[PDB]
Amino acid sequence: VKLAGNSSLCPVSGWAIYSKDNSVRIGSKGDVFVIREPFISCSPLECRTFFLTQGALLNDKHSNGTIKDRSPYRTLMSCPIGEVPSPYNSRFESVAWSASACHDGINWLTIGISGPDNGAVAVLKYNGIITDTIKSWRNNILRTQESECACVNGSCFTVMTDGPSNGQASYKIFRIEKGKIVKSVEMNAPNYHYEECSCYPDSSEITCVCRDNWHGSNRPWVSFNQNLEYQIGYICSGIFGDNPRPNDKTGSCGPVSSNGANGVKGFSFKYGNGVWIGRTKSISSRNGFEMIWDPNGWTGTDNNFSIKQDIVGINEWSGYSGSFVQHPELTGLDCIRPCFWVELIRGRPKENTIWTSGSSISFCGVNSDTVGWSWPDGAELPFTIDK
Amino acid sequence: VKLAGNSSLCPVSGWAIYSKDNSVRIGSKGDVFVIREPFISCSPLECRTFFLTQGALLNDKHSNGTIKDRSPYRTLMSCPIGEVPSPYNSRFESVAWSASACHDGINWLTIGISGPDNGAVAVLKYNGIITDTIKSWRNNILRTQESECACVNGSCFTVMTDGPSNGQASYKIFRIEKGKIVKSVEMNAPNYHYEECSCYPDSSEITCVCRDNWHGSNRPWVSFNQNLEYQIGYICSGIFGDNPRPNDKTGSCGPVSSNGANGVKGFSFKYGNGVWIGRTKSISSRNGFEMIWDPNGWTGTDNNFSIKQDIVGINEWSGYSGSFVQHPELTGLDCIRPCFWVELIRGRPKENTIWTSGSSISFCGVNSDTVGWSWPDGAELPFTIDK
Amino acid sequence: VKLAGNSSLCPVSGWAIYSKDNSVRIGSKGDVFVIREPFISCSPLECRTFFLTQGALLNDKHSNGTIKDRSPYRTLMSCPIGEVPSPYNSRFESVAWSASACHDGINWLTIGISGPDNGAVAVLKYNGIITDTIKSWRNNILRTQESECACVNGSCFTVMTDGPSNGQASYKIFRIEKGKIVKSVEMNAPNYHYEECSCYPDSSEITCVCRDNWHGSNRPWVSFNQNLEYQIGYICSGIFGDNPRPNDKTGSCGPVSSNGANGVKGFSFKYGNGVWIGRTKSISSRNGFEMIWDPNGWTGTDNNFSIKQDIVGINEWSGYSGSFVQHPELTGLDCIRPCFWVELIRGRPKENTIWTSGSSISFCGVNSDTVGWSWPDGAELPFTIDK
Amino acid sequence: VKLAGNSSLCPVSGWAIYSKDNSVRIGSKGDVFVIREPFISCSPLECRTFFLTQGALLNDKHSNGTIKDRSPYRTLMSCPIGEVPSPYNSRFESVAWSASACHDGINWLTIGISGPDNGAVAVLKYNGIITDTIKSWRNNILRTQESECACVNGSCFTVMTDGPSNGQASYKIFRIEKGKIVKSVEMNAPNYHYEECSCYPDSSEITCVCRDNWHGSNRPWVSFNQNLEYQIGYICSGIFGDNPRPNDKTGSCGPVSSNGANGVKGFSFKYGNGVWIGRTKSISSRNGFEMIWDPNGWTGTDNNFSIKQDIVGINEWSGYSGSFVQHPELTGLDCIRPCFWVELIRGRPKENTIWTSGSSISFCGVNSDTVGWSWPDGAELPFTIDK
Ligand SMILES: *[C@@H]1O[C@H](CO)[C@@H](O[C@@H]2O[C@H](CO)[C@@H](O)[C@H](O)[C@H]2NC(C)=O)[C@H](O)[C@H]1NC(C)=O
Ligand SMILES: CCC(CC)O[C@@H]1C=C(C(=O)O)C[C@H](N)[C@H]1NC(C)=O
Ligand SMILES: CCC(CC)O[C@@H]1C=C(C(=O)O)C[C@H](N)[C@H]1NC(C)=O
Ligand SMILES: CCC(CC)O[C@@H]1C=C(C(=O)O)C[C@H](N)[C@H]1NC(C)=O
Ligand SMILES: CCC(CC)O[C@@H]1C=C(C(=O)O)C[C@H](N)[C@H]1NC(C)=O
Ligand SMILES: *[C@@H]1O[C@H](CO)[C@@H](O)[C@H](O)[C@H]1NC(C)=O
Ligand SMILES: *[C@@H]1O[C@H](CO)[C@@H](O)[C@H](O)[C@H]1NC(C)=O
Ligand SMILES: *[C@@H]1O[C@H](CO)[C@@H](O)[C@H](O)[C@H]1NC(C)=O
Ligand SMILES: *[C@@H]1O[C@H](CO)[C@@H](O)[C@H](O)[C@H]1NC(C)=O
Ligand SMILES: *[C@@H]1O[C@H](CO)[C@@H](O)[C@H](O)[C@H]1NC(C)=O
Ligand SMILES: *[C@@H]1O[C@H](CO)[C@@H](O)[C@H](O)[C@H]1NC(C)=O
Ligand SMILES: *[C@@H]1O[C@H](CO)[C@@H](O)[C@H](O)[C@H]1NC(C)=O
Ligand SMILES: *[C@@H]1O[C@H](CO)[C@@H](O)[C@H](O)[C@H]1NC(C)=O
Ligand SMILES: *[C@@H]1O[C@H](CO)[C@@H](O)[C@H](O)[C@H]1NC(C)=O
Ligand SMILES: *[C@@H]1O[C@H](CO)[C@@H](O)[C@H](O)[C@H]1NC(C)=O
Ligand SMILES: *[C@@H]1O[C@H](CO)[C@@H](O)[C@H](O)[C@H]1NC(C)=O
Ligand SMILES: [Ca+2]
Ligand SMILES: [Ca+2]
Ligand SMILES: [Ca+2]
Ligand SMILES: [Ca+2]
Ligand SMILES: [Ca+2]
Ligand SMILES: [Ca+2]
Ligand SMILES: [Ca+2]
Ligand SMILES: [Ca+2]
Repeated sequence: VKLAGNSSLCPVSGWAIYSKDNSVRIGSKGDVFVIREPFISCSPLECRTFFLTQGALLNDKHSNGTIKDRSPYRTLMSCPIGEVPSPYNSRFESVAWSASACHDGINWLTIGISGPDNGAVAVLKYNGIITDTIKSWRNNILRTQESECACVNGSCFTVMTDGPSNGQASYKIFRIEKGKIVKSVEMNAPNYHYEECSCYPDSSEITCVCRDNWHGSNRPWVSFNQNLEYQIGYICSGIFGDNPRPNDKTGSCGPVSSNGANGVKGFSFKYGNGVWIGRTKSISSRNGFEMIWDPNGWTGTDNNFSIKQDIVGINEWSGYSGSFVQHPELTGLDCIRPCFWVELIRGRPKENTIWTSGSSISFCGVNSDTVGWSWPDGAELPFTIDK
Repeated sequence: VKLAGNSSLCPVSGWAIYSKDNSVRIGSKGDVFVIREPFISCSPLECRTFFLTQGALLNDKHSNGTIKDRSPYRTLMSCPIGEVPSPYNSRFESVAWSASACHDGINWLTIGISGPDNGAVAVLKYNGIITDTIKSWRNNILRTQESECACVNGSCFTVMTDGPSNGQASYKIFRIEKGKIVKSVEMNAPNYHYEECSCYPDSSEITCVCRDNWHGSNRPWVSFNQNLEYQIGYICSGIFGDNPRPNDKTGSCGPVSSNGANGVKGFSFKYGNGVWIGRTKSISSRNGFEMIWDPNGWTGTDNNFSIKQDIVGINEWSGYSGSFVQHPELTGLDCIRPCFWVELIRGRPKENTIWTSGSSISFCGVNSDTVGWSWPDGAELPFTIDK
Repeated sequence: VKLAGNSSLCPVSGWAIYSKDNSVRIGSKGDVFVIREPFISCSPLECRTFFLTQGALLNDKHSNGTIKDRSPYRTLMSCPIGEVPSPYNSRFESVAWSASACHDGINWLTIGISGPDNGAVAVLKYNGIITDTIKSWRNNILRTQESECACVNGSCFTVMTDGPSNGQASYKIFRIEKGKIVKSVEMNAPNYHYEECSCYPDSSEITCVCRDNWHGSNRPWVSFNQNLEYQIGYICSGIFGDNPRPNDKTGSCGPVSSNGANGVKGFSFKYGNGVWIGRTKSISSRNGFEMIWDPNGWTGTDNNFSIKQDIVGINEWSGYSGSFVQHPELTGLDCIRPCFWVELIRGRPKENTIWTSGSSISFCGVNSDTVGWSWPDGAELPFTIDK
Repeated sequence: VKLAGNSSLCPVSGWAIYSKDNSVRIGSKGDVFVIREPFISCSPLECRTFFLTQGALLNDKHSNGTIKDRSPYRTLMSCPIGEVPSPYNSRFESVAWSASACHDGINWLTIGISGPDNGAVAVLKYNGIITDTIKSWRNNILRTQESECACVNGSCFTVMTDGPSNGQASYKIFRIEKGKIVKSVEMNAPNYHYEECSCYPDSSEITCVCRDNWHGSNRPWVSFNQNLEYQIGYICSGIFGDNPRPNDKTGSCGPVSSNGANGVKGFSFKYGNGVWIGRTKSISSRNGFEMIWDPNGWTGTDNNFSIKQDIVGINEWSGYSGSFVQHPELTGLDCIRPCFWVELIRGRPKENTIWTSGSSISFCGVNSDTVGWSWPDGAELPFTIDK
């Protein structure tokens, strides 16, 4: 049965550890893909980790040069949550160096972008069969979420970008039904920049929190209904969510320029005027992770907050993070439950290896007791192949 | 359908070998997790082996230092009984350095504790979805069975301990329904010590046989009904069950102080005034294993027994042991069948390696002919990684 | 339910990338079969890659000498599309050094040829059970498609060749029902040569495009109805499809003798007088791959064409290619969708290794936007075993 | 639904190759169990290979000394037919150094013998649950078929031996229902010797062809009905079936003394007065394999035969062989189809290695065209671990 997606997001006071794969530790000997850009998505029956492989295994010579983002060898694959991504346990999804995926309650939708930078093509699959494609409309790296799309009542929604990563680009919202693009809208967003959106359903509407790689240290957001009527803004909290970013201070409802260039994929959950912000602990590099509840941070610009929970230590590597939800159809609850994942990036450019790869952790929102700690990647670098 | 749990334990005259995984032997070459604290639990359709990984594989450098009990890398995972615990065949359950699991007849309950020693949190999952959490109440290594919880009529039961491992601690019993704690009781047990309980259902009541790490070389027990009304005692038999222990003498109905400090997880099955006792063969180390039937050993203090069956030879490594049961809903019998498993610990601290890991064997009680033998681990240490 | 096979081929404007397995890159470390002659075939539920193993893994000494085509160690196996062919994820099909397979909508049919060159036997299995055999009738390497057979209304069809690969041979067409040969016909085709046919259903009739290894650098074809009444010809286009071949010039409706000796397995899709041709980029070796639409190339001899889409760059290795289809029963479309795969051959005879193996890519035809690129094998040769 | 087992054995004129696993070649790199005593058995849905592992993988140090027959590390496991026996694709069955298994149409029965030579215990499991045990009655290596048991009308039948392998021993036939022994009879067979029976159903009765290890170079047989009323004899053919054996000459309907000591597990299929005999090609060692049709060989003593089909070349290693059948419930045929497997033994005692392991091939009987060839193991010895 189709996910209804019409209930509200469950309010939560804390985050309980849900999974840890130890991928890089295990890949030191085991046959584990070199990956990056992992994300989690759930069906009414199961949660899966999706990821972009480099078409190579850890500790093998073909992991050489895997700091490179886009190549014909990259593929979107998936495995059950918490298991290491191996050629022996992973399902093939598509050929992709940028991707998204989500389940509408009936079948998996996957979106995999491959091809040259000047003419990339997103291939849409529904239940593993090609159902549609869309080609680059600005000829400058067509790219998408690197996290799950959001589903409401049999329609799935995603955001794609085409154009400069360091200046004004073009941003489109899509509605997809059974793998067919049935509507798209280009956002009219002058002076905004959207990359790598983390999108979730909440009361039949979609909220996306994204990355301004151009000139924003706070995160831009876009919200829309099923007809793709939309609103845009930036998270106002002085608790800045991007990385890099400046010191916390008075915020802005527009892009905060200071340290605004570059960024990292991230997420936040809106609750009225309040916001749960996940972010790195460092203002300069992808180190640490923490969750912060700011009760008026969606719309208010002060840097006060009410709850902070430690997730990864400042002296440990982190990386991308993203939202995922668990629908009532899966959980039996009366609301849509918020969860998130964190990518723990190891290797280049911060460490002296020939490769770059990630492992992952994830957490789900609860209203019972939780504890801050650090659950880092834990691998000992360099590896044999690096010697 | 819910497991009734209302029939009695099958009377058994001996133990038939059920499984052996040869994990450490296989892990010399194959990709096998470093694990400890394995245990078995059954649904109405299958038996699974659960275990706490160290987030590392045997014969890899990340196995270095795995004598260490608690870290953020440890995860509870499971695989089909008798198969090696591998990243290619194991299902992820929970992030955990202490755990329990059982099946109510409908879905799996797992309990996984992680976090800092001074503020750990147990995460409960029902069918893999987080359903409850509970925080440490003594701030000193919140910890649980390391074997299966027990289920009666749709409720599951477990025991957790928090506080000193070398003096009076705090012991709680829980009733859990669909992964939610619906009642807990703190045991009023001054001068008793309970760790790592092996609990089983019998005529709608739960009996747990546990480990006194403080000052008892005989095993403490707690029995309770579905309302958590409980009774406590120590096994009276002069056939002492813990390790270390003194040589068999006249026993006691309270804790036997002689060699009472420290211990090993173990189990026993009560039959009226009699008891089936599983224990190491050595009185000083985790070597050997044997099953002993003492017809008056639950309540009586002499050291006379009438059946002894060899399981692991005295010159071979053993370790933890625990009960599991097979319910009528699985077996088609008219009673609950008692079974047990033994963990065979290899590596530190007794052997010259950088790592510690275990393999397992298991047996089921029958009333047909059986035989004693020795079914040891059989790996040849040290391994390549140790040289 | 049986595949009807009565609708027409979907007209297509381009080819969207569907799968890429990265087998050779991954097999540098992981346990991946040495294979050649892969192909894809679909059921109403799933698509699988079939392949002929060499009974050996990459980077192991038993890969030595695997340039050799026929041995008793070769087996037909299959795995899900896009996954690497590993002993841990592959289903065994048959013992075979030449093969075909297809699904009639109810069960898989496989055809596996093994035995001596002077008396080989094809073993037919339906749902994994042996249902028929046919022995060599010319005693000179009985051999078959190395791609999927074609099914219409509960009957499946294939072509086999027996006799010289450098001169006139004998060619038979078979109708197979539930794994039993129910009719066969020997083609009367003087001066034709048919090897390794790629056959697809289209409006209840079968069209095969094959390899002339004797004296044609264009491809021979045969089409037939369910009663095995047949027509024969060569693709007339001056855009020659075989490898090796001459530079494009005026074509022939018979075999083009210029550079006509030898060849490579290939395919083409007929649309009226037009043809989609897949071919290598190099005229002299198995390098590069491209798809070309020639609006009058089935029957016209000019070398003019409308569309070209790049698949593999001319400086990268390619190899065999073949057609596969996805029926309406799988896709929900009102027509039969054409797709194709390409084998990317690495090792001998072109590279300094002891072994020969391939990886694969595949594409499906669509009417939405697509893009040419190069999706090559990507392995770095030689491997450890070659030193 | 229960297998009826009431139709006759299909008459067959030749043997078509069914499977080949290449286990030893693949295990040179991949994670493949050291095994011996493989056998095949089918359910109404699938065919599986069963085997006795040595609790160790190929090319690892724990494969040392695996010439040894009985140890506590040996386990019965199974995998789909034609797949390599790996810890990643194998199902655990039982702890066993002698075994049998068969499917009654409803569930798998496995029988696994372990324990000391003077008191071994067979453990019976039905659907993986222990259902019965039987202990040694002569205290001298209780042992069984090492091939599939035979099922008729919901009852399964096997033969076990206890006592000397070089003189008169004790042989029992068992009827088993839902894993419970419901009847047994001790065979009154002075001067007969029965080891390692290959038994098959045929028209509601069971026929077993076994190994005389005491003083016969032809094979003993026993036939019985569902009530365990039985008859005994030896295959009369002068085409001697055992290994070692003398050169063919006039046979005996009793044990042929010449070269009678020792032997190898094998099989034969009775058709009236005639017999299909599978045997090694060498009269002195386990080399080569061939199928021979002797139209009066069940009952007549001449060495005349009418068909011979080569299976393994005389210069190649062979080993155990055994029957298995495919019932009408699986095949859709109106008779019971005879098939057989051959174990190809590599390593000790004939080759310079520290280990012994086998691969397997299998064939099914057909009435269509077939061919002889050699399908040998193909591994290159010694392995890395041997050097
Ligand atoms: C296991 O861990 C120990 C550290 O706890 C490693 O020993 C160290 O090796 C480094 C060289 O990288 C030396 O500089 C240190 O002095 C060593 N420490 C100690 C306490 O000896 C050891 O190499 C590890 N073994 C592995 C990874 O195989
Ligand atoms: C091309 C712009 C884009 C978003 C800013 O770059 C991303 C930077 C990422 C990063 O900052 O780590 C890595 C991503 N793999 C990459 N995406 C693509 C499609 O290459
Ligand atoms: C902390 C007390 C506890 C019980 C005595 O210690 C156990 C001793 C065990 C042991 O005796 O081998 C190892 C266990 N993994 C450990 N449990 C935890 C949670 O670390
Ligand atoms: C025997 C003739 C045949 C077709 C021309 O050769 C093929 C050449 C092939 C090739 O050109 O690469 C390799 C094939 N495996 C081989 N087929 C067999 C059965 O050996
Ligand atoms: C103990 C007698 C028996 C049959 C003659 O020996 C067999 C000889 C076999 C052989 O000849 O290769 C190997 C078997 N694994 C062994 N069976 C057992 C249970 O050890
Ligand atoms: C959500 O949708 C379902 C299906 O229509 C409906 O029954 C339910 O009332 C809705 N819940 C809301 C609106 O919160
Ligand atoms: C990685 O690539 C660099 C540059 O091509 C090369 O010099 C180096 O040898 C490579 N390292 C490995 C381990 O392949
Ligand atoms: C959801 O979709 C269904 C089916 O298309 C449609 O009929 C209905 O209007 C929608 N329901 C809600 C709650 O919007
Ligand atoms: C156990 O409970 C079941 C379900 O109520 C019942 O059918 C059965 O008779 C009970 N057995 C007892 C009370 O011993
Ligand atoms: C078992 O559970 C059912 C449902 O809650 C209840 O009605 C019944 O009384 C229970 N039996 C007991 C408590 O023994
Ligand atoms: C294909 O066959 C089906 C089933 O007979 C039929 O319903 C359909 O009309 C056919 N399609 C054609 C002839 O195009
Ligand atoms: C491959 O085979 C050749 C010829 O027999 C042999 O000389 C060579 O050593 C082999 N190479 C390997 C790595 O086995
Ligand atoms: C398809 O097959 C069925 C069963 O033989 C037959 O009745 C029907 O006429 C066939 N349709 C055709 C030939 O298109
Ligand atoms: C075999 O037994 C079945 C009943 O179990 C009967 O219907 C059939 O006629 C018998 N004959 C065969 C198929 O051998
Ligand atoms: C196997 O054991 C033999 C005899 O003890 C010994 O000579 C040899 O070194 C061992 N080999 C390995 C690799 O364990
Ligand atoms: C199988 O056994 C019993 C009678 O002995 C009964 O279920 C059935 O009639 C039998 N079927 C036969 C004789 O094939
Ligand atoms: Ca930014
Ligand atoms: Ca605030
Ligand atoms: Ca103690
Ligand atoms: Ca006593
Ligand atoms: Ca040619
Ligand atoms: Ca043209
Ligand atoms: Ca003999
Ligand atoms: Ca004769």
